[PDB]
Amino acid sequence: EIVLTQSPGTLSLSPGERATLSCRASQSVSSSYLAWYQQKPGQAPRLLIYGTSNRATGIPDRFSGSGSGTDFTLTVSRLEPEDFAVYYCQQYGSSPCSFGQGTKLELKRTVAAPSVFIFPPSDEQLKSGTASVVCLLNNFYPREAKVQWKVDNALQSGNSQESVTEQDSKDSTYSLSSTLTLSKADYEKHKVYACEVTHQGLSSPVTKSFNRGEC
Amino acid sequence: DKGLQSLTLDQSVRKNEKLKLAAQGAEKTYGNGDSLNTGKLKNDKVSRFDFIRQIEVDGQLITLESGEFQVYKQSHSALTAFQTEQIQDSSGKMVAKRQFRIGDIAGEHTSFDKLPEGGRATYRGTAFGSDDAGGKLTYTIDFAAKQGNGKIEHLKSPELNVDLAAADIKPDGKRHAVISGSVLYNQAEKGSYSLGIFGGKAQEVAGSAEVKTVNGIRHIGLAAKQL
Amino acid sequence: EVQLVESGGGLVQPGGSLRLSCAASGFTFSSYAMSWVRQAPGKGLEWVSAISGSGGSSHYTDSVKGRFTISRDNSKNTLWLQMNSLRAEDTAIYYCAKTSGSYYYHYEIDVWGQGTTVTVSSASTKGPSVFPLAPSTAALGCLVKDYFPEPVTVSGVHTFPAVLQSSGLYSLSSVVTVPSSSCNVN
Ligand SMILES: [Cl-]
Ligand SMILES: [Cl-]
Repeated sequence: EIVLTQSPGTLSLSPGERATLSCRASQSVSSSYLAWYQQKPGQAPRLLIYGTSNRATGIPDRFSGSGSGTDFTLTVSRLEPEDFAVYYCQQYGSSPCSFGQGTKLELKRTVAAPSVFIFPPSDEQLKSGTASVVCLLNNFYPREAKVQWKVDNALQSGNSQESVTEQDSKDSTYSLSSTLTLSKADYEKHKVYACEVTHQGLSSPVTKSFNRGEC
Repeated sequence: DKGLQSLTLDQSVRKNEKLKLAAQGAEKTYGNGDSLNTGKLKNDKVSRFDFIRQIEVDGQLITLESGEFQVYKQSHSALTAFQTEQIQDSSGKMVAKRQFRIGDIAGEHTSFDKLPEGGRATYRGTAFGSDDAGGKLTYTIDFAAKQGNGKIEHLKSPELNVDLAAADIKPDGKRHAVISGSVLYNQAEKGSYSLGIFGGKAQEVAGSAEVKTVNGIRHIGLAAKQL
Repeated sequence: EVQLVESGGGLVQPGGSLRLSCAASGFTFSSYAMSWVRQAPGKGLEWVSAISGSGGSSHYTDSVKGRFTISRDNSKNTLWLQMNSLRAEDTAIYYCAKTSGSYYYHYEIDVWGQGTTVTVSSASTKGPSVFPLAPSTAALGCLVKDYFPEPVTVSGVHTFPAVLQSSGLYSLSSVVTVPSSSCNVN
């Protein structure tokens, strides 16, 4: 029931930099019984290093491992784009076997501003008795962004859900949806709908709005 | 609950080695000289455990061997055996390799000087080798002559169903009755066998055979009892 | 080649039961301990259970001790996980895993399967009502709302992960930028 604590939780680094991933055990673990796994999104994990320092069949020399006692380290001397993924340390020398919580290696790039868009509800949905209002933030880096909903200039709370894409395979940008969910009644009793987006790529917050029934 | 109640592990785990056995949700650790509780195991059958062997090197526990551990228990004798599945490469690295060997042979050894001075005993029991616990050992001791002979039948590998040639009961350095002799297959020397005699009344024999085969030397655990 | 193919996952309700299967190929099955490892949506890897190469020893995370039963068939190159009394938290992708040796621990997972998804909930298969997200250099999309269990298909383009709505149904949008003067879903 050893606990493995990986630090940092997220690590943002440029290709060609050196990466140091850390795994800290709640008690000593033998070097013979510590491994590292790599997992890319929508893929199963893959064995990377076994026995603290042994590369597995098909793993480049770029990847190296070291450690002993309660402290282990994975090193990617020069990061290829293919290496940006989640890494997991696992101890298998005591029962139950345990995995740390993972370290996500993010591909750092130059700031890109969100192209903000807003979508009113369709009329079919104003029939099921609910209205969904969508605010899209498209192709933006870094992932850090705030989206505020306002209905007739009243700041909304608890009625919106966000979903963010994985870092793109080409641009290394993120895309985010914010979905306001309100009753068809509340939708038909209010005129201005607005999503305000704050992003490092923007000198001031961007607002997109529509007026219900107009346009 | 039944005897043989306890086997000293000596051959099966060497000094400073660590032997772990697993069966179902149980796991037990043993060092040289420690006792295996055979009391709860089924008499006249092969009991099965998974095992791993470990040692400390340069301050870290490493693996030396993993696989299956077998125990054949009689009332006054038992023997252990190992089916390896992985073994140290030569380099701090395991490699797949399947080999079979006899571990400890133990029990209430019969004294040579207290053997039956006359009569004929017929022992019936089991011969077991790699992936095959189904063999049948018959052995006969003529205490008048202090000779024994026998044979192995019904192992899946036909080159293992050998004859255990007539051989003498001698005392070893502990004054225990043992038999060392030759193995024959189709009238040809094809290795050797060893048996100790066990029980105050010579009720049992237990030992092993080493049989020459085209695939190399093959080991067979042997145990039998009188009615 | 060394391949591990999971099957048997799907949707059940709380208290229900699923029998995971994993078809092994490309190695000497009986020589290797095998394990199940799971991954709850958006979380880390959690070790579930393991069984020795011979099938004679087994162990489980206490979470599933009593509820789950691992087993194998060394004659048919098959690993099983019997999941009885399933619960909400058992929802996850379950990976079959081959370790590098016979003992149920002390060996690393050297091969992973593709994963079989398990969902435990009361929600019933429903279907996707696909709304337009029409344009006002532009942007246009579809709102795939209130749909069965995961997943849904949608064919520059950004298909968003699904969000579990306070209802229990999933919802996502697929958006596509396209020139200003210019939804293959399910
Ligand atoms: Cl409010
Ligand atoms: Cl045990």
